[PDB]
Amino acid sequence: ARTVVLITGCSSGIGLHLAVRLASDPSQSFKVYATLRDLKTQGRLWEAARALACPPGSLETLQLDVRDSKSVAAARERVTEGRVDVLVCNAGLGLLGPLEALGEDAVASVLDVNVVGTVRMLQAFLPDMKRRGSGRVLVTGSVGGLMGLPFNDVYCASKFALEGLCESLAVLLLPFGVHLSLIECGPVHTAFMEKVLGSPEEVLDRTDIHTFHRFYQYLAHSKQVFREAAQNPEEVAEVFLTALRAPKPTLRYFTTERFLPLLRMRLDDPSGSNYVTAMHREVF
Amino acid sequence: ARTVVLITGCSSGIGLHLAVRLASDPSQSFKVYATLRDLKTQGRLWEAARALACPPGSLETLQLDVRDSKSVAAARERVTEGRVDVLVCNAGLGLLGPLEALGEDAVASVLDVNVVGTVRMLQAFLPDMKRRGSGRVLVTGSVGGLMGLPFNDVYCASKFALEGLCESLAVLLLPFGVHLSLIECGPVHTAFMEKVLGSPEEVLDRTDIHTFHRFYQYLAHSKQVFREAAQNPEEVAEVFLTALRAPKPTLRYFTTERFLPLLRMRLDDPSGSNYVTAMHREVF
Ligand SMILES: C[C@]12CCC(=O)C[C@@H]1CC[C@@H]1[C@@H]2CC[C@]2(C)[C@@H](O)CC[C@@H]12
Ligand SMILES: C[C@]12CCC(=O)C[C@@H]1CC[C@@H]1[C@@H]2CC[C@]2(C)[C@@H](O)CC[C@@H]12
Repeated sequence: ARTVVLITGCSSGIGLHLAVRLASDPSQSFKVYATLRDLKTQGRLWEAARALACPPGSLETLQLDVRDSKSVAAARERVTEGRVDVLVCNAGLGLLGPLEALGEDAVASVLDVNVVGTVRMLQAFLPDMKRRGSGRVLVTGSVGGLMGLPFNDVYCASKFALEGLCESLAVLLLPFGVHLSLIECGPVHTAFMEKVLGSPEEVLDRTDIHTFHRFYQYLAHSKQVFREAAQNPEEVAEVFLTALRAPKPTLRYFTTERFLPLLRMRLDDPSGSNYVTAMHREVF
Repeated sequence: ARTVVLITGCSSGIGLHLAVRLASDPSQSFKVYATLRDLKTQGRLWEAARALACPPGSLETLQLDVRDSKSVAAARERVTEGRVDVLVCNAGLGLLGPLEALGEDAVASVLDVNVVGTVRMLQAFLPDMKRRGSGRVLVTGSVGGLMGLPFNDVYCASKFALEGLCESLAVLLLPFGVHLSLIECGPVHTAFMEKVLGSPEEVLDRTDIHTFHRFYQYLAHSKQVFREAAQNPEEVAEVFLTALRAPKPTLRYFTTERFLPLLRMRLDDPSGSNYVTAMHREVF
């Protein structure tokens, strides 16, 4: 019938655009379940959905807290068609700042949402896809999950986690008929993201003036990279679709090639000394 | 004076051997703080310490729960010399079994201990090392942190996390004078490990007979790899020492080269299709 897709973290960014991009497809081959943690944020999903003229019933909204298995279970039961053909694990949190400046709860929230939240989604949805011998799971990756970035230690950790988690499953799912693929995104044009970067005094009292100085320096550098490398979510969202459609999807898809040169030098030197070096100069 | 080293997870394996290997050094240049989560497990650390004839006062035991920052802070204050020259982040948990068969708390414990526990150690100890402009941090890695392994999804995730976390910091610590290095271990001869693998009925009721069958199949395969590739902890522990002594340590040290061929094919194909394939055949 119609491909049933459930996407997490749809209140903005990639999740939002992908949801409406799927539900608004001229072919109307997709039934989308856009879940968000807080429903008071569905506004933009809906205004965006009116903008693309998604036919009614092509887009349903669900409250889903990936930090809660009960919510994960309850939303899974809201899928009237009693089946999900494409599960998109997109919900994710960021974290920028000196390691010593990051609150313990903040660190725990990012791993809990980004990694364990994805585990819960996989636990609740993988079984049936395995039983039915079919299904596709897509997980939003990040260049940060492929290489470490200064002041993104915990973010990268959780993104790296996702790589390990999916690669591990991938080895097991190969003969099962269910496909898992990571979508490695570089910066994705977001006006708020470039706004999130800029923490003076609060970070200053939680770290030394030399680390602090390097933070600013790194903020300045991300700023540039964004303003000259950021991709439109319409563009990134189109990669999910490419993967979702590939008859034999690969474990991972890259939304850009800009960061591929850096990634190569990463395994052109397993000792990590070359990358840490290129990347340090690269940012400072 | 004497190099002060604090090691976590010393109740067994690498932590234990490294602790006594450092404290028993003929040169006696090291003062060791072997922390363990439960003191009722210090027996083997001590019997091992008598075996190597560690001079009295070369080895102090501390209760440290890396799942608790208060415990992390309290043990940090137990370091009488008011300084740590070498911090070894070794505490870690394993997890084997179908993703759907893993308890939520179990998944959360492994990330909490392996990743966030390491964050807390880094948060509490990095500052001073940064201030003093010197210090070495070593983190026990794993081949599982460099490539995904079936039925080790959550273990690999946390190990992958550690890679991201350390690589991120590494970029920032380069000019600071504090060195961070990961010690990537392959299997390390442990009679209990080969015993931990073997969960019939309990795992059977939490997953399908086909996944279950593949689990057994994978258990069988690890069994072999261990019985013919496992390294003595004395051997692995000697790598920590190599790193601890290198004037310019690299971000990572490999205890063996057995798994290096597999790791290369991992970035000789960023799409992951080659590795997932080699590794699947490799295990099944
Ligand atoms: C690592 C990069 C790219 C290269 C670099 O030297 C620093 C810079 C810092 C911000 C990163 C950016 C690439 C895309 C990331 C990882 C986004 O996903 C969120 C933060 C962005
Ligand atoms: C991945 C390997 C090695 C290669 C393989 O095909 C499967 C096998 C499964 C058990 C792993 C082992 C290497 C070392 C590990 C990752 C230990 O650290 C703990 C479990 C071990």
